[PDB]
Amino acid sequence: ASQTHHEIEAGRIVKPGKRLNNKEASAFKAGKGTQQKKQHSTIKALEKRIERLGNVEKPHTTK
RNA sequence: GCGGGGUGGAGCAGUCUGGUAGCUCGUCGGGCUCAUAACCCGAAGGUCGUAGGUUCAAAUCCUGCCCCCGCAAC
RNA sequence: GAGGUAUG
RNA sequence: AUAGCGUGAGGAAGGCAGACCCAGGGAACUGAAACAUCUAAGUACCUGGAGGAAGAGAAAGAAAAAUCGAUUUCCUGAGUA
RNA sequence: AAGUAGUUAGAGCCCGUUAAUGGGUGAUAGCGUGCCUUUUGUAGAAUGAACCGGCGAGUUACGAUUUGUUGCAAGGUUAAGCGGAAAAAGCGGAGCCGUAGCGAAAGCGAGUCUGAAUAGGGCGCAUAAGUAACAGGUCGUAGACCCGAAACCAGGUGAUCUACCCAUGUCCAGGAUGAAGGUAAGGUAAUACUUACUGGAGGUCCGAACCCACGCACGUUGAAAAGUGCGGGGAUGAGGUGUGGGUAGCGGAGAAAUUCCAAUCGAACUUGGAGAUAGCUGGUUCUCUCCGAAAUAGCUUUAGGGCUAGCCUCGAGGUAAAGAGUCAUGGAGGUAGAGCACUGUUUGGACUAGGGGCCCUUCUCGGGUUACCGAAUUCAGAUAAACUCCGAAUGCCAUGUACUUAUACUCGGGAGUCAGACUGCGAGUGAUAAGAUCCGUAGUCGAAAGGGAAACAGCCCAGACCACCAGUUAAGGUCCCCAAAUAUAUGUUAAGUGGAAAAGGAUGUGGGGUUGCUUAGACAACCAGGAUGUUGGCUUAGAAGCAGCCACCAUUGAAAGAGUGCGUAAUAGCUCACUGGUCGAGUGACCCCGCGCCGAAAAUGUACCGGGGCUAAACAUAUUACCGAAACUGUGGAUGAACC
RNA sequence: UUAAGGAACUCGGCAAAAUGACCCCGUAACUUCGGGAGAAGGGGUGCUCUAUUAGGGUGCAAGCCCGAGAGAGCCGCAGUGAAUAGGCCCAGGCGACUGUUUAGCAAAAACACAGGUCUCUGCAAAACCGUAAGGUGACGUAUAGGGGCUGACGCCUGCCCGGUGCUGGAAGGUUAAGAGGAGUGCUUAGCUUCGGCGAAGGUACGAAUUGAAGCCCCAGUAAACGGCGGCCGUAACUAUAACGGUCCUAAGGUAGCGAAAUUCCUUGUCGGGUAAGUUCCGACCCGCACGAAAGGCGCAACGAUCUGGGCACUGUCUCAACGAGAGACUCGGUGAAAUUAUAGUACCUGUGAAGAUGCAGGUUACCCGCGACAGGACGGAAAGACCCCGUGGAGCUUUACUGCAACCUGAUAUGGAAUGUUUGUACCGCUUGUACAGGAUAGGUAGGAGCCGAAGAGACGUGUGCGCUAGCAUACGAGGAGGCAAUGGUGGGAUACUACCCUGGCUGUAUGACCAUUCUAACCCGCCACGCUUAGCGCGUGGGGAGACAGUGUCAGGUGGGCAGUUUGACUGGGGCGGUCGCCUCCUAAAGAGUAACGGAGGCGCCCAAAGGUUCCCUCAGAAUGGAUGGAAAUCAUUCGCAGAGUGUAAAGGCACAAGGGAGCUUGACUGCGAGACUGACAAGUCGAGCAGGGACGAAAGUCGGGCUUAGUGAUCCGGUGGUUCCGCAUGGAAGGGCCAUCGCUCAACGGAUAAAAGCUACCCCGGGGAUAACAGGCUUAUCUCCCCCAAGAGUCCACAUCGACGGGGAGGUUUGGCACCUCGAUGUCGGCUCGUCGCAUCCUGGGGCUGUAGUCGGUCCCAAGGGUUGGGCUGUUCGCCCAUUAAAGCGGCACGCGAGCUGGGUUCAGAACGUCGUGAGACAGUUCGGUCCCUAUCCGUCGCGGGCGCAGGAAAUUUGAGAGGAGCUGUCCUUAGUACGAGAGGACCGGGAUGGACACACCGCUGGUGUACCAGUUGUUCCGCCAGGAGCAUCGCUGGGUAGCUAUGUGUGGCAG
Ligand SMILES: [K+]
Ligand SMILES: [K+]
Ligand SMILES: [K+]
Ligand SMILES: [K+]
Ligand SMILES: [K+]
Ligand SMILES: [K+]
Ligand SMILES: [K+]
Ligand SMILES: [Mg+2]
Ligand SMILES: [Mg+2]
Ligand SMILES: [Mg+2]
Ligand SMILES: [Mg+2]
Ligand SMILES: [Mg+2]
Ligand SMILES: [Mg+2]
Ligand SMILES: [Mg+2]
Ligand SMILES: [Mg+2]
Ligand SMILES: [Mg+2]
Ligand SMILES: [Mg+2]
Ligand SMILES: [Mg+2]
Ligand SMILES: [Mg+2]
Ligand SMILES: [Mg+2]
Ligand SMILES: [Mg+2]
Ligand SMILES: [Mg+2]
Ligand SMILES: [Mg+2]
Ligand SMILES: [Mg+2]
Ligand SMILES: [Mg+2]
Ligand SMILES: [Mg+2]
Ligand SMILES: [Mg+2]
Ligand SMILES: [Mg+2]
Ligand SMILES: [Mg+2]
Ligand SMILES: [Mg+2]
Ligand SMILES: [Mg+2]
Ligand SMILES: [Mg+2]
Ligand SMILES: [Mg+2]
Ligand SMILES: [Mg+2]
Ligand SMILES: [Mg+2]
Ligand SMILES: [Mg+2]
Ligand SMILES: [Mg+2]
Ligand SMILES: [Mg+2]
Ligand SMILES: [Mg+2]
Ligand SMILES: [Mg+2]
Ligand SMILES: [Mg+2]
Ligand SMILES: [Mg+2]
Ligand SMILES: [Mg+2]
Ligand SMILES: [Mg+2]
Ligand SMILES: [Mg+2]
Ligand SMILES: [Mg+2]
Ligand SMILES: [Mg+2]
Ligand SMILES: [Mg+2]
Ligand SMILES: [Mg+2]
Ligand SMILES: [Mg+2]
Ligand SMILES: [Mg+2]
Ligand SMILES: [Mg+2]
Ligand SMILES: [Mg+2]
Ligand SMILES: [Mg+2]
Ligand SMILES: [Mg+2]
Ligand SMILES: [Mg+2]
Ligand SMILES: [Mg+2]
Ligand SMILES: [Mg+2]
Ligand SMILES: [Mg+2]
Ligand SMILES: [Mg+2]
Ligand SMILES: [Mg+2]
Ligand SMILES: [Mg+2]
Ligand SMILES: [Mg+2]
Ligand SMILES: [Mg+2]
Ligand SMILES: [Mg+2]
Ligand SMILES: [Mg+2]
Ligand SMILES: [Mg+2]
Ligand SMILES: [Mg+2]
Ligand SMILES: [Mg+2]
Ligand SMILES: [Mg+2]
Ligand SMILES: [Mg+2]
Ligand SMILES: [Mg+2]
Ligand SMILES: [Mg+2]
Ligand SMILES: [Mg+2]
Ligand SMILES: [Mg+2]
Ligand SMILES: [Mg+2]
Ligand SMILES: [Mg+2]
Ligand SMILES: [Mg+2]
Ligand SMILES: [Mg+2]
Ligand SMILES: [Mg+2]
Ligand SMILES: [Mg+2]
Repeated sequence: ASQTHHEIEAGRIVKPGKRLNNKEASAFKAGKGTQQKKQHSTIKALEKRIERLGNVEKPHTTK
């Protein structure tokens, strides 16, 4: 869920607000790209933590 | 576009592990009652969204489509 | 005789 | 009685040559084209002891059908095992 | 009068030399965007340098390998050490290399290992030159080419700044407010309680000194490495300050900000390990001569690094001369194209299993069936990177004795390269865009000067050893800038097209090809008629030549359509078609070719031929001269390889 | 200092102005009853006389100081006359407060605070520093001390203990070192024949059993970490749901508050305030995503806090003017710096590493300077801090990896004496022995035919014990000899009795473990008395206390970000996400081979004991009919049929004289190898006739070293297994190794870094790069804007007045984008201010054509760039909405013009906080508060001023005018004429004239401003010796005026007519 949350954030990082101007928005494209990168890094860190949880197996319900 | 799901009327399982249709509420009928409810007695109602596949056989395994709830996009 | 100890 | 205290006879204390050696303690940078075993390295550095040298040293040894005869240093063995 | 500052031509002026086709200056004319670095590419609006001078970067030891030289040669050589002048011999043969290899080894031995093998094959021998020393090249270990990190570790120095604290001192003008408490009067049964007075509390108020630092301005190569001025907060308290002291970096102090620990703090300063390491950038100093790349493959914790190969150079080899080019001949191959013989996509037609409906019915069983669809089947015709019955050119493999020509291969030493750029051709991605990107192919640049494209890496022509006040030529050009034709002949163009841009529009202009009418009279104008039954016949407020629907004939006449449009309630009127008179020669319709026009507009200043300016100095066709390069030649010099 | 206005400025009332002192009157909501409060709002202040004053202080008195009201007057614009000395009010958020904080960008809503709460701690406290001693704590003692959280006060603080931590438990499971030492190998004295067997001892390795804490487990615990849900339906209907059902939960958010320091949509809606309000106040509640000690809600006082409004005040502004002084300027003296390749350093257009002082072509331009401005020199400074890269670094975090301290725990040594429980082991005794069938309570082996017994048998009676609840044994009373077996049957087995056993159970002994209690002599005492000794250290002596515990050492397990060292991929039309990474097949791939891309399509990580080998045999798909279930299509007959089938599996190639299908026999799915080729960097992969060995099939020829072919896989290193005429560190062995065969890799990031590895950085750093991004430029032009072709149609009709579908073509280079070509040894960003300039695709004015143009007004289109093209509210804002005007309120280019010209609100520097995501460090084109914009102008250029020379003599004046700049705008009213036109409503063209706005120029006579060497008034104090008159300083002291000069807001004129 947090991973979806950071995906939403990352997609928003690079779409400028209505309040902005073209020329003004164009100046922070790169820093917003790096914010986006940081979000993606958070995502990959979450995936690593999920791996570190393990492949816990559902218990066996004998038929 | 990404997730959940689609199984009698409602909500939920059952799927992963192919042969098994289930729990609660409800519905219909007959009793009790002056009558309704509650209670007691029985019964019905699902081909598991859909079209095709695999299999001896599919709710169940594979594929495409169509719908609903969320989240995004817009 | 007094005092007390489900619905219409 | 010992502790302690006092007296006397000796002795030490400290320094250096930013060198050489003996011990105690002991890194990391680096290299491995990361890195942790490993390396760098028992190096640098601290400290203690010294002496003109120190250390080692007179086989509980090295070796092999043949024996050699205390230690040390050099050449080789060898960049071999 | 601009001009990488000179150069080449060159007057005039002035001097007189290492005397030699001399010196200094230079009006003027032509040409001309520094050096270095890194780059596909730099005048570069990329980097570096103020200038001048000095210093400042491949070295030494030891080892490996190879080349050359010398000595001995199946042998060669000594190391330490004795000796001795910090010598030279002599001694020293221990050891090292080579002479025999093969095998994991035992072991066998010109053979050996594998293997059952006597087979074959691997490695060797056959097929015999090494060794010691010197020098050159390179490699390795060492800082190893020079400079350069941020950081790490170890030993110490620092709390005279600053944080916190310890003890001891000291400072806070003046004013204001008026807590608790207390006393007295009133009040009460007694308390409450009220009023006054007293009192002097407070992280209290106001406000200087003191401390701080909120705002603004100025300063900002400052008066000052944090201040100045004007205002501002606290100012008896969690106060300010002095003196002396403590806490020390794997740490301490923190009313806590990553704050402070001597102008240094996400871990001080100094010294040492230490020339850390740096696949990174920068730099790396004299000359000429010969040859001369690459920006690719593959692998890579790899992508701006490296390694091997491909490409360069040097040397030596070997010959059944193997290279390159063309000719001939023989072959693989399935592209372009073409085709439909399969597979897909598809158009039209024939025809239909089947589905939907109207239904007749009816246990909706089966029919009437519907063009409402319709699997398929079949006929003709289209289409294809991942379709092919077919199938080239080229390119490739080879053969040859053909005919030219100059390499190719092998071994060894030494590298550098692994960012590539445009252009043309073929394909992708892309948008059939990009100076985009990615392959293939060839070329140029890179690493290439020169002539032409105005200027211009990458286009066109073409390859600079040197000199020459010689010649012929290429591309491109010949009126002037600007060298050479105001060239020759025939035509086109009228826009400055040339010297920009589309669909599309257009009686532009020229040339062809057709076709109709026509001196028994065309076209064009002018004039006259243009009728009638019926107003065709319905509708409507209208339709009555000319809203719509259908019907679309007849009469006379030279002609007239049951009328081509404007218009009306429809009339009406304007008019058309058609007819005749007048006139007197070409006239109207199409298709193609060429050259032009409109479409067509942008931002400092004409500004889309380099400019002037050209109507030929443009375009097409053909031709003849000339200019024009560092090309080629001529003349003379220097030089490399091969052969003489 | 300023006319008039007065916040229109602006991010914002920044700054400035205004207030200001003493006395008096008077003073609100609210309030924690202290305050608010100097609230606010207003008045008076001078001098003289009454006045040695009423009255006070002092004093023996004389005298000397303080000076209360009042009247009566005097003068000024003004009487704290100067200087010094609060601006106030309303509303709101936050934090209660005073205080502290990032020395040198942040003063705050952050820290602290008192207060609350949890928690721990019995004193040699806990916690901390340190190796330890020793100390703080504390010279204290649970009303004390440490840590965590919250943050005055008021009302309150809800549910959840499933997880995670913390506490406690104590039965079991798992769990070490150590203890134990069953056994196994090797060795060999002998035994054996070779092979081999093998005692003792030594040696290598070692199983059982034992073995703590922790963990698993159970309770509890939330002011501990933390968490606080969905779906369907339901009211007489319109909506919604008080109500019901059901899943999941550990439990599903209580109060209170709420577009919030939190609300995206969102400038939400409504209301208020304003002409106009993205801000503000109050309410609403779809709370994207409040919420109860990460505290909730509220709140007086406080605040250099943030926010909104108002009164006053003002040069903030409309829109600037004057004055003073300091620089600047000239003279004299003295005398740097950053920088610098050399320089004789123009403009346009273009080209060019795509933005030229220096190139080209044109145009301008005499030489040398001075003062001023800053467009450019991609100017200077600072080897970009953004971005990317580097197998670079530091700091931080954690359930990344590996470790370390520290603690907990156990064994063992220091370190011994008893007693006792509970198990264990061995021995003596005594009881124990039931499947079934069978007389019935059969343990086994053997003997066994007789055996026991009056010195006490069977049987009877009683109790006790067992137990299969049948009965067995055991003792006790009487009694006194009799019983049972053999035999038979039952059965695996026989009964009597005898012995040796086994299985348990009990007593007794003897050994040997664990645990507990006690003792005391080791050790310890941060207890006392004494002594050394003037000593709160130490040591000794005597008591007292703990005591085999503690502590220390060695070993071992656990916990362990408290501390440490490190890791945390590459390609990539920037990086990142997504995807991919190795092998096979096609297309691309351009007819040999090869050939790239984040180019288009698919597959693989197997299977088959027949799906192989051979020998023999035959041949498919599909259609046409004929036919019973049976049909579109099962199976059958005939015909057609080069393959339209199948080929284990993707595709390509190939195959019907099989490589496709059956059957038989079999295992060549063999061992050794292999001339030679393919491919190829290497590693490797591929094909291979044939030789030998020994076989299978077939009569034989001959074929067969897997499958029609092409994928089906992974190095070494290290281990394991089997085998071997190999080695075996003195010899014999052995261990250990080699050699051959084989095994163990989603080492799939597949030529594999290590056995073993994730993250934050907004506190950051270094080396590099325009090889690589963000701004700007350049190329392109899908898009964007603009223009047009066609013309169905709309428009009573009528395509083309005005629009114009389906489709089509272009221009431009303002948008979104693509490319990555200059610049990373610095090319500064949005918005605004100053200044503008250019284009035209013209907004207004001007001219005109068409009109579905009556007139007025208008629509559309052509020519035109001369001039003009507003001021405010909200927001940082461009944009946009609104108010009000205008003739009109143009679109765009210039590094979306302009930061060596200014601002610096926003943003993305460090602080802090909200909500949210994260265990966390931390982060968010989510928000909020707060926050350092350096430079002395060399050259060109620009604006002005001079010097030099020339202009064929040297001078003085006046001048033509090439050429060049400037200006160029426009409304309203009257009239024409209420004429034309119109049914009316309405209402012109053209023309004539008057008066204005904005703008420019000039000037100061007027209105005003300024006027620091003019005049006056006046305060305090010093001086001129005193009075008087004057002077100095106090912003020129303040104040009232004001000359010249300068000047606008004032006046004159202008753009007329052409
Ligand atoms: K000695
Ligand atoms: K051989
Ligand atoms: K210092
Ligand atoms: K709300
Ligand atoms: K400038
Ligand atoms: K840059
Ligand atoms: K500028
Ligand atoms: Mg089923
Ligand atoms: Mg009732
Ligand atoms: Mg390393
Ligand atoms: Mg320049
Ligand atoms: Mg420089
Ligand atoms: Mg120099
Ligand atoms: Mg010190
Ligand atoms: Mg105070
Ligand atoms: Mg105060
Ligand atoms: Mg001050
Ligand atoms: Mg104060
Ligand atoms: Mg002081
Ligand atoms: Mg001090
Ligand atoms: Mg911080
Ligand atoms: Mg070192
Ligand atoms: Mg260095
Ligand atoms: Mg050459
Ligand atoms: Mg083709
Ligand atoms: Mg093809
Ligand atoms: Mg390119
Ligand atoms: Mg090419
Ligand atoms: Mg190069
Ligand atoms: Mg050239
Ligand atoms: Mg040229
Ligand atoms: Mg060049
Ligand atoms: Mg040449
Ligand atoms: Mg010639
Ligand atoms: Mg000429
Ligand atoms: Mg030549
Ligand atoms: Mg004023
Ligand atoms: Mg005034
Ligand atoms: Mg305003
Ligand atoms: Mg404004
Ligand atoms: Mg202010
Ligand atoms: Mg505060
Ligand atoms: Mg500060
Ligand atoms: Mg500050
Ligand atoms: Mg507290
Ligand atoms: Mg202690
Ligand atoms: Mg707090
Ligand atoms: Mg526990
Ligand atoms: Mg604001
Ligand atoms: Mg709570
Ligand atoms: Mg304060
Ligand atoms: Mg000056
Ligand atoms: Mg740099
Ligand atoms: Mg760490
Ligand atoms: Mg390291
Ligand atoms: Mg990368
Ligand atoms: Mg090919
Ligand atoms: Mg041995
Ligand atoms: Mg790889
Ligand atoms: Mg922050
Ligand atoms: Mg850097
Ligand atoms: Mg670039
Ligand atoms: Mg760009
Ligand atoms: Mg640029
Ligand atoms: Mg520079
Ligand atoms: Mg610069
Ligand atoms: Mg126009
Ligand atoms: Mg605002
Ligand atoms: Mg505004
Ligand atoms: Mg700009
Ligand atoms: Mg700006
Ligand atoms: Mg500049
Ligand atoms: Mg700001
Ligand atoms: Mg932010
Ligand atoms: Mg801000
Ligand atoms: Mg200046
Ligand atoms: Mg100057
Ligand atoms: Mg005047
Ligand atoms: Mg005076
Ligand atoms: Mg006087
Ligand atoms: Mg004075």
